[PDB]
Amino acid sequence: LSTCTTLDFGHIKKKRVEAIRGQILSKLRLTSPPEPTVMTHVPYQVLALYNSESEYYAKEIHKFDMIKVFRFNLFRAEFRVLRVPNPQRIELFQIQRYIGWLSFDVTDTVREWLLRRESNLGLEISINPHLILMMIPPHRTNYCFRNLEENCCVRPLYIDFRQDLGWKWVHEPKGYYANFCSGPCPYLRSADTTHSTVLGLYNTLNPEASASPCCVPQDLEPLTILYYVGRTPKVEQLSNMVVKSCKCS
Amino acid sequence: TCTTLDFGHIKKKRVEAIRGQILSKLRLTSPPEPTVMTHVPYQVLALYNSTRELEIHKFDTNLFLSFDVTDTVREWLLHLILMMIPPHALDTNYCFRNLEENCCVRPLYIDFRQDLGWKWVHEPKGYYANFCSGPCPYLLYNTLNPEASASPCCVPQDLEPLTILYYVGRTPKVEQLSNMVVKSCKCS
Amino acid sequence: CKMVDKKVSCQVLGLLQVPSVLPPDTETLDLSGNQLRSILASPLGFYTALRHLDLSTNEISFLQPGAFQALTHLEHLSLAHNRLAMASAGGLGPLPRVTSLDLSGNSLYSGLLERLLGEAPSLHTLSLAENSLTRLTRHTFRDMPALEQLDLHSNVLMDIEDGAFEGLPRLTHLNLSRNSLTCISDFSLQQLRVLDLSCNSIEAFQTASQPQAEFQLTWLDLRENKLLHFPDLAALPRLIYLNLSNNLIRLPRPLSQLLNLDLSYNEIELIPDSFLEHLTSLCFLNLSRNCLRTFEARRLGSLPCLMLLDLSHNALETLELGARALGSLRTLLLQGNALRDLPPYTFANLASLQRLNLQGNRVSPCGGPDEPGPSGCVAFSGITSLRSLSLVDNEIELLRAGAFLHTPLTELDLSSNPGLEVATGALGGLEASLEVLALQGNGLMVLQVDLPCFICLKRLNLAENRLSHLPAWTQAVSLEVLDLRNNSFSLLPGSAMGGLETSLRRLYLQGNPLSCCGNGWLAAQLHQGRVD
Repeated sequence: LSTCTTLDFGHIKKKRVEAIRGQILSKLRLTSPPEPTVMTHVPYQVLALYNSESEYYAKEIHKFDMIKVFRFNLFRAEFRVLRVPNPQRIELFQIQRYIGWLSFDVTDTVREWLLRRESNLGLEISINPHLILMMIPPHRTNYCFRNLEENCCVRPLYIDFRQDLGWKWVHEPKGYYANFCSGPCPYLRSADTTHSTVLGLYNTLNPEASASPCCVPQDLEPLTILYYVGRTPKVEQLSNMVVKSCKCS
Repeated sequence: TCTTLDFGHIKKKRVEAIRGQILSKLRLTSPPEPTVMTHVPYQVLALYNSTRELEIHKFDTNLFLSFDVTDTVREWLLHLILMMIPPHALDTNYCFRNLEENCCVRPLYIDFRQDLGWKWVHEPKGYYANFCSGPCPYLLYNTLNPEASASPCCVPQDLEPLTILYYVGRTPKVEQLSNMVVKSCKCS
Repeated sequence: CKMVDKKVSCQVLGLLQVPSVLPPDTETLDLSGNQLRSILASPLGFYTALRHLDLSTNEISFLQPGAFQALTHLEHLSLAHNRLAMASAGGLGPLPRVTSLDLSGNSLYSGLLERLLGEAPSLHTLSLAENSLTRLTRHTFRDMPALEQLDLHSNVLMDIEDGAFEGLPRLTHLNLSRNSLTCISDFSLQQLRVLDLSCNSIEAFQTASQPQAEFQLTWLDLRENKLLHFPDLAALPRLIYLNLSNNLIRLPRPLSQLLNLDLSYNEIELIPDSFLEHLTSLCFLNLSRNCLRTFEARRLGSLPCLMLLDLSHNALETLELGARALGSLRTLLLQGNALRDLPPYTFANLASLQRLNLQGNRVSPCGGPDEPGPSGCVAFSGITSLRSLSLVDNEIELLRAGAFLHTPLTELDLSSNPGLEVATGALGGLEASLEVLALQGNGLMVLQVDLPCFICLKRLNLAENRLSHLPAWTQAVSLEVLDLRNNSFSLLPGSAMGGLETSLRRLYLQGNPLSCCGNGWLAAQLHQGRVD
């Protein structure tokens, strides 16, 4: 009664190719490919155109109230994140760095205050205020690294038009890599008491608390192609074409 | 389309996943010990109610390191590079107000004492944690990207956080947990 | 602490250490529920006659390395729901006479077991449920050749390397439900008999090939998983039970002994002809909540042994059952489908049928052997074996005479058919045997059937029909329950309702427009012992 180590993924590759067909046609909004024109040369203008984990864990919240106006021993906590206060053009500075109910929430400019303070330090305004801090207590083949890893990771694949898709009307480029995502995401069953080394598996196998997790892409990239209609070439870019990572969602 | 799968088991699995999600975001091996501190000081409630509040063309109608030059160039039209379209959601409103059976949002309410059995959470008494469900039509298509390992899955798009006030030992703790409430879905 | 005979009971609460003022001849000892926190060898070694020791639900976290080797007569030892996962040092040593060991609920993890548990020549049963295990290696179970049962449910298992069960040549029960397994690639445990793999994520299942001897497995449970094809089970010739309910299976001698097959809640749409040919010994079969549109059993002699068939809540439209087929069938459930027009002699060819449920379809019964009804009606005229029938919500407009002429059935149900009109003599033949009759919700003005002739009738239901007058009983009939709620009864004369008092038990009127005038008989009944 062994478990499962190797799985074939030809079917996923061929279905991915078949879907890329229709996807590219729709991005180019045709119901059928145009028949190829005569071999033509690229003009110079097109050539010049060519040349040209800390989000998962919960946060404590500390409120530090007030003691074109000026706002100013607060090193008790040593936390991270910035303001969200109670209440032209009007904007705010420091004693003069540009920073922006209201909100000015970057995780800095109080890190410096923690690091070094002077006689006066505070915020400016120019043409019940407080602060809110947030920090996690201390106790809390591009994207996979094992050959035929059984997790959710990105797999390699090469797409070339004249062979797979029979597209004579595509001139640039010859092909490209259209990676896919594969691998299962197991469903973890909860309990009130569970060992602290299992509490780290939720962050990666089911971060969203879904009833059925799925292996879906996370990063995607565009592809530029060149094709001729009549005498005029056409340079069109398509979006969401190349994978760079995956995810269990 | 044959899609016979019962709807109570999806609810049961969403609730049981919510349990482990909450326990592991706080990093607690066991749920804390409830106390009868019914008189929570008013100042703490101020913090809780204040937290809860929050072709391509190039240059150097006539056509037919970075700034937001869109306004001026579009006004003029009717080193920079431009893109021009050639001349040729599933949120709470649509799903809750209209009947749909593809991928779509569904409603769910979580009560901490009736669903999970937890007696250590002061505020809130519960919240709305929806879920996504339904099949996807196989090849939307203007926006779809077929990249998953099978037919696209019905996964959430928008998610919002949650604020809780619980109680450790003798001190109060005001937390904020991310990605707790579903608001939209998509087919991959 | 209570004592009876070489046995000591220590109660739910009140202790923080092992007692020592106990007699030294004790043989049983219970300590569950207390507040213990460790087990040291000194107080415990005084009891060298122990045979049974329960220490569950305490808070035990440290075990002295020699504590349990002083006790040489143990047979059972329970340590469930403690805190052993905080225990470098500690652990159990050799346990020669132990035959049972319970370690569930302790929150253990993978790698801790090889140090926690030592030698065990006589162990027969081991329980590791509700822990935090993730992987079973070739090194996990060692030095236990008499083990027979192993309970591993409610863990977090994802991997099982090859050889993890090679050290167990006598195991016959394995329980791996509610784990996190995804794909099974092989199966080689010759001697196993019961296997439980329900409530997992298993996508594919495959067994071995060409064994030295046949596998002995006879019970397999794969319900509630993600399987997409009916598994290939050619090498398991002994199987008697199989349960594949709640999966994603689609259909495209191996199973000559199967007797129970559950196949509900999958996505099946068409059944290949040869599929049903192999199942020679099947006795129960469920195919409910699938998407079928037809069901065929044309070949004579197919499914010789089947006694129950379940096809509810599919989308059927025709039933091509041939005569001299399904000769043993006794129950047939078809509710929730869309059957409308059938050959007239569909249900009369079933030789042993005894219970039919047709609720929610649009079937119109025939009109008796003499002067039958139009084309497309179905004949219930002569099913000699039938005993129960349901025709709720079939939108029957007209119930012809002699519809149930030669069917001696003992229960009928015609509720929720609005605008029903019962022709005279429709229920002819049922007086001698009918026991229950329901007509609720039909809304008929006046009831033509002559009730007092129904000798055996026990329960009757006439709610929500808007009746106002009822025929008269004049003897000691067998009726015992009568329902008339939400009718239009204003006055209930005692002349027509006499003779029922000999046998009536309970009765209902709420919702009727009772009149203050008269109704002395109803007042007398309300005074009497009859309910309501």
